[PDB]
Amino acid sequence: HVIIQAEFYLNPDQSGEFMFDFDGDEIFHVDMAKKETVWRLEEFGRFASFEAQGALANIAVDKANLEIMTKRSNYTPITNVPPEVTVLTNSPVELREPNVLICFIDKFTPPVVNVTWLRNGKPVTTGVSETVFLPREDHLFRKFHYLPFLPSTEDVYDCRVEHWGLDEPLLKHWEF
Amino acid sequence: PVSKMRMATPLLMQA
Amino acid sequence: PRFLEYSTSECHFFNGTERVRYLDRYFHNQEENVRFDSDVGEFRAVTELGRPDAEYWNSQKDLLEQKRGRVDNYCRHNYGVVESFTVQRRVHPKVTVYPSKTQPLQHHNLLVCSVSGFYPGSIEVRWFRNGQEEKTGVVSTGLIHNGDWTFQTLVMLETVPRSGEVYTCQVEHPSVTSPLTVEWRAR
Ligand SMILES: *[C@@H]1O[C@H](CO)[C@@H](O)[C@H](O)[C@H]1NC(C)=O
Ligand SMILES: *[C@@H]1O[C@H](CO)[C@@H](O)[C@H](O)[C@H]1NC(C)=O
Repeated sequence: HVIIQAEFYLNPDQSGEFMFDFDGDEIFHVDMAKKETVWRLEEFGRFASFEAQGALANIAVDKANLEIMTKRSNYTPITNVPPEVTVLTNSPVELREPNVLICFIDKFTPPVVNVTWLRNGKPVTTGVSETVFLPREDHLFRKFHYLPFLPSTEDVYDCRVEHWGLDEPLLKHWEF
Repeated sequence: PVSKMRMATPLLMQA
Repeated sequence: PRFLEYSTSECHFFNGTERVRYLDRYFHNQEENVRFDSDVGEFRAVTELGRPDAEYWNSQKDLLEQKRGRVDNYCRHNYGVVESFTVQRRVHPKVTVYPSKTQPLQHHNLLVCSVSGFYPGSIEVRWFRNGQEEKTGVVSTGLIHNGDWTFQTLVMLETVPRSGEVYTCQVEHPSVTSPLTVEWRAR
C-alpha cells in the first residue's frame, strides 16, 4: 500500500490542485472554490475527515515555489506530452440494463485538459461525471470522464479530448 | 469521534 | 507557454505499518529537483537546480525534524485513519463469459470473459475447456483502473468451439470466500 498526497499549481492558468491518492485511487480532493473536501466515494466522508482550508494554505506555498523556480530555471516552458484517450465501458453491454461510458486520458502534461462527450455528434452533458488530474509514478497525469448511458443501437459516442500539445481535437469513437 | 487526515506541507524554496 | 510546480509527500507501507518510508518530492516542470527521503534523514537535491533548497532546508534543524516526524505524524497516522475504507476494501467481481463473434458451428472464435467491479486488483482468472486448463491462448487486457475504486479485466480465449463442448472461466479474488465461475457450452 502507498498513500500519496499530490498538489500542483499551473502558473499561466493559475490553476491548482490538492489531493490524496491510495494505490492509484483518489481518496479525495479539495475543491478550491468552495474550500470543501470532495471525497471520491461518499462513504469516505463517513469514516474520516480532512480540513480543506489547509489545502488552500499549501497551494499558496506551491504558487510561491512555482514563481521562484520559473525564474531560477530561466522561464523554461514545460514540454506538452499528448494524452492517450481510451473509451471503454463500466461493464459489458446488454440492451436492457443501462451502462457507463468511461473516457480515460493517460500519460500527459500539463494538467490542462478539455474532454467532451458527443452523442451522435452533439455533446451530451446529460449525466457527465469526471475526476481531477491523478498522478502516476512517472509523474505524468491520468484523468477519467464518465457518461452513464442506455445501451442503444443507433447512438454513437465519441470522447473528444483537447490538449495544448495536440494538433487536432482527437475524438475517440464508440458504438454498440 | 470522526478521525482526521493530516496533510504534509511543502517547504518554501529560497530566492 | 506553461509553467508547473508539483509537490508529493509519499508514505510507503511495507507489510502493513511495520516499516514506513516517507518521501517529500518537489518537481518543477516534470523535473524533480529536491527530495526528503525518510531512509536518508536529510534533504538531498536530485538536480543541480534543487540544491540551493536542500542546502538551506538542511541548515534549518526545525525544518528537519519537522519532516522527520512525518513517518509517524503523517504516514502511520493517515494509514490507520484510512485503513478501514481503503486497505480493507473488498468489492465483488462480476464475471461474464461471452463470444466476441457470432461465428459458425466451428471457426476461429474468441471467448471473452469479462471480470468487472472487483477491488483490490489482485485476482486470478483461469480458462478451461472440458476440464483442461486452456493455457495456450488467453488474451487478457490486464488490470484496468476504472477511476471509481473498482477494476475490470477481459481475459479472452481464442478457441474454435467444437459443437459439443463447454468452456469455463473460474475466477478467484480476495473479496470472495470461493471462486466465481461461469460455464459456457458451445452455442
Ligand atoms: C536563459 O535564456 C537565454 C536565451 O534565451 C540563454 O542564453 C540562457 O542560457 C538561459 N539561462 C541562463 C541562466 O543563461
Ligand atoms: C477547451 O478549451 C478551449 C480554450 O483553449 C475552449 O475554447 C473550449 O471550448 C474548451 N473545450 C470544452 C469542451 O470545454
